[PDB]
Amino acid sequence: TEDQRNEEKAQREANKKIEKQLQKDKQVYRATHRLLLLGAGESGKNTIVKQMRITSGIFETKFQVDKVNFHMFDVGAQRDERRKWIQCFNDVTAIIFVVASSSYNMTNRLQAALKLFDSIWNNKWLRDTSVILFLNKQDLLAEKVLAGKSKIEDYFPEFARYTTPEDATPEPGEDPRVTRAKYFIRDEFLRISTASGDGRHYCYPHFTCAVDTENIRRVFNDCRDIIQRMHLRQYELL
Amino acid sequence: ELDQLRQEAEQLKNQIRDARKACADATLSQITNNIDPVGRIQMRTRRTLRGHLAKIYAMHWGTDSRLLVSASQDGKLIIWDSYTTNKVHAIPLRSSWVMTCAYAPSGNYVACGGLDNICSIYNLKTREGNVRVSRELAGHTGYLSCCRFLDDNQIVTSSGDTTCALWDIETGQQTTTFTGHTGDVMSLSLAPDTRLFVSGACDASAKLWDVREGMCRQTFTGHESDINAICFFPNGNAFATGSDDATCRLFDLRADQELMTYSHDNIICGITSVSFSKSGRLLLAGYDDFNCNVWDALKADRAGVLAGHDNRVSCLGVTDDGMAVATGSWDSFLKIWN
Amino acid sequence: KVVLLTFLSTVILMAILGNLLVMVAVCWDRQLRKIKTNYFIVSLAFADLLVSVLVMPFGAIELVQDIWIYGEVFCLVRTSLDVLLTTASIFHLCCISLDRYYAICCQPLVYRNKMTPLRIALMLGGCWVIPTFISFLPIMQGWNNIGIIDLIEKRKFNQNSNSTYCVFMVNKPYAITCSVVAFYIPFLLMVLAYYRIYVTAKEHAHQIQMLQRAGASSETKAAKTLCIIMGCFCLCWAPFFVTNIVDPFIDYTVPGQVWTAFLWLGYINSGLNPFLYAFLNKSFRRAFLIILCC
Amino acid sequence: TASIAQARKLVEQLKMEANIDRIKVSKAAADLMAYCEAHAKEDPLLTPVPASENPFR
Ligand SMILES: CC(C)CCC[C@@H](C)[C@H]1CC[C@H]2[C@@H]3CC=C4C[C@@H](O)CC[C@]4(C)[C@H]3CC[C@]12C
Ligand SMILES: CC(C)CCC[C@@H](C)[C@H]1CC[C@H]2[C@@H]3CC=C4C[C@@H](O)CC[C@]4(C)[C@H]3CC[C@]12C
Ligand SMILES: CC(C)CCC[C@@H](C)[C@H]1CC[C@H]2[C@@H]3CC=C4C[C@@H](O)CC[C@]4(C)[C@H]3CC[C@]12C
Ligand SMILES: CC(C)CCC[C@@H](C)[C@H]1CC[C@H]2[C@@H]3CC=C4C[C@@H](O)CC[C@]4(C)[C@H]3CC[C@]12C
Ligand SMILES: CCCCCCCCCCCCCCCC(=O)O
Ligand SMILES: CCCCCCCCCCCCCCCC(=O)O
Ligand SMILES: NCCc1c[nH]c2ccc(O)cc12
Repeated sequence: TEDQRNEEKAQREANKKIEKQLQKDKQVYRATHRLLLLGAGESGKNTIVKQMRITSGIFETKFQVDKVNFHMFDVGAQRDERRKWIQCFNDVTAIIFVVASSSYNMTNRLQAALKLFDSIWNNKWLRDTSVILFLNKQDLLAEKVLAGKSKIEDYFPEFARYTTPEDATPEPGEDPRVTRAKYFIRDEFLRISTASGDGRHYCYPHFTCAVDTENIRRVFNDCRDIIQRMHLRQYELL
Repeated sequence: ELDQLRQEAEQLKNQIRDARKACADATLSQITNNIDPVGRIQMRTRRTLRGHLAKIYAMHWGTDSRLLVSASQDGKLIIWDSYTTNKVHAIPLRSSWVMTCAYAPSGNYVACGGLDNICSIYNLKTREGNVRVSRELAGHTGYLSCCRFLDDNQIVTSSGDTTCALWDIETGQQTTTFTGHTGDVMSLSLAPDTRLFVSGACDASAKLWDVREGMCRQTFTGHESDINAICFFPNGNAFATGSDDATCRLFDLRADQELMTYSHDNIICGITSVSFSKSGRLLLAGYDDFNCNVWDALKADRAGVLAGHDNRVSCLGVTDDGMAVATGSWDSFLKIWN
Repeated sequence: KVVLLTFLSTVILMAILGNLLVMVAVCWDRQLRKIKTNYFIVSLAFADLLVSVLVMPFGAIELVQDIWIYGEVFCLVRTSLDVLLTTASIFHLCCISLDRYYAICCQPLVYRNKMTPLRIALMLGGCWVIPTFISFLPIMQGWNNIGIIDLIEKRKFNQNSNSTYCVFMVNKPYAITCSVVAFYIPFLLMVLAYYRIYVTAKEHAHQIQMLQRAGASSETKAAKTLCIIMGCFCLCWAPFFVTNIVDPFIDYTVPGQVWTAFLWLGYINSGLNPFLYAFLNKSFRRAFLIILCC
Repeated sequence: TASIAQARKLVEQLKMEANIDRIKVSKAAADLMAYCEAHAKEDPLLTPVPASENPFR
């Protein structure tokens, strides 16, 4: 029955041909860092995606920094029932969270974003996943606060009891009110993230604009820091 | 107008529950007491399939009981020869986030889908011998959770938009749409005759649907948590479900209610997959705690346990001939148990 | 007193137990095996076990019996094995520190890809073979004794009695070169790598503390870990390798008791290594707990 | 609003569901037992087959 031997040879050569391709794909898979992009539709998430590029449920994007490949997947076009498909991204290096910091006085979109951040951070399957929090639309926030018509003092009553941290590093010429509002918004999310106190994952807030070209560098630095902190915690260095 | 209809809904629930209670005089446990127990089922790893780069989330058995298809989140849809362990094919998916895969009963086609909201049909044995996307069944507004072939031209799919659909593959359009589910639909199961299929959903209810007539015959609400898995009893008169409730429930279409439950004090995690042996006596289910518990379908006692996986067991499937049961896990390996 | 027999035997037993536990935990835990970083730790554990089985017992026999009975050829073989395994363990520690520094500071984002099997094999080959060129090649040919042969004869016997014992003496060139190759260069590399790791950990902890203060509802851990590791390494080896540098330059006047104490301080390193690089690692602690659960 | 239409469809579907014929639970259990016993002899997992017949040896 030489037919058995011929079929065995064919099966093994096919197996080796497939195995070499799998090995080749393995190097690119490990060399790449996967990212999950989240945020409300009205946020500047789409503009950030467009900048990094320059009706499916997943819009994947390809971008490289310092010869490091990053695969970001916008989960847009998905329904608000997030508790199921979110489990798929438990192994992503970081979750990029985009929030319109200027949308505090719109519905209460900022409060909804805070609740979403709480739910994602406290998610059972995302315990070891860090979050890159992009506080987007900073220019709009500055425009709205500088005008003086903003009533943020009672939309978030804790603001009146809040003052700029001593560690703040405002940009040159930045108005004191703009800095105070920015850091209040940032601390609102930091309160949610800091509550864990476990160190398995960390939040990396940033003050970014929708067309900010450095957002790619922010993502690269955040991924590098996340990996460094994971390694340090592995060796009891954190 | 609206108020009367809502009260009628509660009255309808009341009569349905009263009838279901009246149909219950004894439980399956009570009648099964005198039957000889199955005993301790012994099974250990038989074949280890390697090659998937990322966590495996779905698999299916071919009707020949030799060819096996599995899908991984890395974007690789691999077809394995279970007897020889050789990888027949390694299909590169357009979208890496595949959540379901299916193998046609004749073996000519393979289906897969996930967060891409598209079910991709692959022709395995075209005259050129190259695997290619025959057609894309777009139209769903949610991630595809499960899919199963009715034939080479028909396939039923479940999606995150709370609706299941029957697709005519050649035309690429929904022959029929199922919208009775209120929550996310997670799993599908075809009846042996293919005349009926039952879909579990995150609304904790299981619904029995008619393929040709496009309506749900019955609704089962025994579970109180998201249903992740569902499978018919081999005769087609009953089905079992898996859910995050950390318990399995068996339902009979004719009884129109839960028959019996499978649970233990040492299990607290959710259930990912469920399957039945050829005779239906053994109920095999995958659990989030990295092992699969084998349950006596009649007694609901732990007849055996499969623990050859280092991560979440995402999928489970028994061969049509009953020779072996394959299990996938997030550890990127398939373990075949006999 | 014969109490030293209990102490040396206990040290040997603890070292062997620790190394065997490390190796079996790595082997059983298939999730540890997939990480190439664990390969360096496995090699270090094997080297320490080899020390504890082929070097420590022979030194203990030499001490308790105070006499060598296996001949000068096996004296040379024992000295070469001691030097080889000691330098292999030191090089394993240095390579572990360098790999950790690489992963943390140099290539954190592509560490997994850069750690190809070729790199791991080359590093382990450097750790295991380079000691051969300084342990067996010079000692078997007697290059360490040339120029001080007359002094060795005086030190060879305590001729007031008929006792004879195996000896190891080094001339100025061999002493300096071997000390530099085995301890000082690896010590400097470890110091630099761990200082850079400390700087990275300090900046990360400062950022974490700033964020925690910002999120408050009203940094020294890396220092402690690195201090523990480097203090253990220094207390184990620096005294011996400083004596070896100064011993030839003072007409070999160092008393034998100090030499033995420093030699066994060096040996203790192999017993401490299982409890330093595995205990201070989250994955190894998880594996050890799993094994203890049985 | 679509609430009225949704309620009407819901009541129609529940009315369809209620009208089905339901058979005794003990009868269903007996049928399942009959199927299990009739095929227990042909279930390799329930009763392991000998090594010679098993294709995985
Ligand atoms: C559990 C296994 C897979 C861990 C693998 C770690 C590898 C790197 C370890 C395990 C056994 C080790 C080998 C054991 C024996 C020796 C003999 C020694 O004279 C030279 C090094 C050498 C050849 C070691 C090299 C490194 C080694 C191969
Ligand atoms: C990593 C590499 C450099 C390790 C190898 C170091 C080698 C080259 C060193 C270690 C011991 C050294 C020898 C030690 C003793 C002496 C006696 C001296 O009168 C002439 C040189 C000579 C013969 C040295 C030659 C170089 C030597 C063999
Ligand atoms: C072999 C014997 C002499 C080793 C004794 C350990 C000495 C050399 C070690 C212990 C602590 C170490 C210091 C700790 C950290 C610093 C800060 C920075 O400036 C780098 C070097 C420096 C200054 C190190 C130099 C070497 C050092 C002083
Ligand atoms: C990490 C290291 C630097 C710690 C210090 C090591 C010390 C304990 C070592 C280094 C040099 C050694 C000295 C070398 C020379 C002699 C002369 C001898 O007649 C008595 C012992 C004595 C005095 C040694 C004592 C121990 C010693 C001082
Ligand atoms: C004389 C020094 C020799 C050093 C040899 C180094 C060997 C490196 C091996 C890298 C990891 C190999 C893992 C698979 C081992 C196996 O096949 O069992
Ligand atoms: C061992 C070589 C590398 C260096 C690593 C150890 C660094 C030791 C630093 C000592 C000073 C620590 C001061 C801490 C003060 C505090 O607790 O706030
Ligand atoms: N017991 C220490 C053996 C040893 C390792 N390396 C050495 C270098 C020089 C020396 O004399 C001795 C050694």
